[PDB]
Amino acid sequence: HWGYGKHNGPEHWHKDFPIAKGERQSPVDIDTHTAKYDPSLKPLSVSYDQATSLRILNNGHSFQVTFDDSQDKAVLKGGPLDGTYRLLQFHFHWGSLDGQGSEHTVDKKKYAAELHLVHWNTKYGDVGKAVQQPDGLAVLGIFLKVGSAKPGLQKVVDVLDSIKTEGKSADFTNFDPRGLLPESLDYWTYPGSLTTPPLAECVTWIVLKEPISVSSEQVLKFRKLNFNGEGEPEELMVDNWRPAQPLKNRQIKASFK
Ligand SMILES: Cc1cc(NC(=O)Nc2cc(S(N)(=O)=O)cc([N+](=O)[O-])c2O)ccc1F
Ligand SMILES: [Zn+2]
Repeated sequence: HWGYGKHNGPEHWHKDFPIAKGERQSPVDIDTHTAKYDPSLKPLSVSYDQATSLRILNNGHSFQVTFDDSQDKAVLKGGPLDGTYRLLQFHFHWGSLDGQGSEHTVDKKKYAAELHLVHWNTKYGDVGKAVQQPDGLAVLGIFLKVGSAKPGLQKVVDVLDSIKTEGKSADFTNFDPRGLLPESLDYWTYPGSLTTPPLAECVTWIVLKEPISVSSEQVLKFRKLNFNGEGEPEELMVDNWRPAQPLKNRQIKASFK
């Protein structure tokens, strides 16, 4: 089906998923001079000390680490959110060159990659119900810039050889997602959508201001993954990002002056 290619990429998605042309699509460009400081926003509360990672898998568009979401073990709350959201998975978007790869942009600046931690609202009981609701999901977005290595990322980097091709997975227990956070939790927030099909408009986006640094050797290993399955022609998994969409009738809010 869909992908990031010339013949099946984001400009084609509306044919199968007409909400692609909807009123609250993501990602967007964050224009820092038009964002509104909102003093009523609360600090984010990230409680990941009890997180239980399970598996790591190549799904043909990205790779994801999945977590046990059967209890409140790793939760996100506060900020613009009402209620408790459980961590389900995280994944990345990255580019073929260091000057591209993020989905959100800041004053039109692209970062080398973007990390998405996907959480769902526990009032809805299961994630399938949550994606049907306007406040069903909260995705925490973190920008990656190339510089010094991020020690907390290396354990992800070292297992990617074992999930090179579409459909491969591997046990990936005891991974602590706190190692992927920047120092500051200052953020922008806006109502948006999933950035992959089905592009459901169910996401409160929380995009952190401070990027994390990763080394050139770390991001190079992202670029060695494959879109294709084993035994097919090799296409490198790169540029798996959706370009910015129209903001339309939305306000981006900032948690900081
Ligand atoms: C109908 C339905 C869809 C989903 N899909 C989903 O949650 N996440 C997902 C999100 C993004 S993103 N960029 O929107 O956060 C990127 C990737 N990916 O690229 O692998 C993902 O696999 C989950 C439950 C559900 F019932
Ligand atoms: Zn994503």
